[PDB]
Amino acid sequence: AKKIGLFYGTQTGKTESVAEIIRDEFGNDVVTLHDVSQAEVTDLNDYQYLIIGCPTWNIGELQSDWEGLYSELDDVDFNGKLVAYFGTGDQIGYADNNQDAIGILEEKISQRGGKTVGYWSTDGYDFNDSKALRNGKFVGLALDEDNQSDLTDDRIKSWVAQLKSEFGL
Repeated sequence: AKKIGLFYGTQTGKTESVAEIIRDEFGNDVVTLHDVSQAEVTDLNDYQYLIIGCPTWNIGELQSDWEGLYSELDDVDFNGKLVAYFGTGDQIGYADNNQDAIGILEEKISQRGGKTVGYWSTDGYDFNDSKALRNGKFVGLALDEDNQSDLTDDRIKSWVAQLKSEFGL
């Protein structure tokens, strides 16, 4: 049943416990992160829903990839699963959306079998959800030294809505 997880291969960020926010966002309790790196990728292998941050840096049209040192969902033989990516931030990687016939599917999990989300295309938010779950409610703020600013406050609710959207609105 429902059991989304988040597996990455890089540090976190400058946020407290986003995993908590996203967790409270998803509504349910479905929150399986790779935090248990001490385990096997089989964990996510059991589930057909994971979240990624950024793609790896391995180019090649034939000969290039020699070997690696990690066990990410990208490795698992994922089949027709849902994969939610961080989304956008500040970059551009031209590539065929998806609807196109050219080349061999074999290349990545995303193309292997399933759907991948990342972009946000609002249209209608007249739903109003409320996943009453034991957690707590406490609003606040804090002036961060850094100058740069952060995204909206309903961002998590957005991205989350995005994942839940594609995943299974």
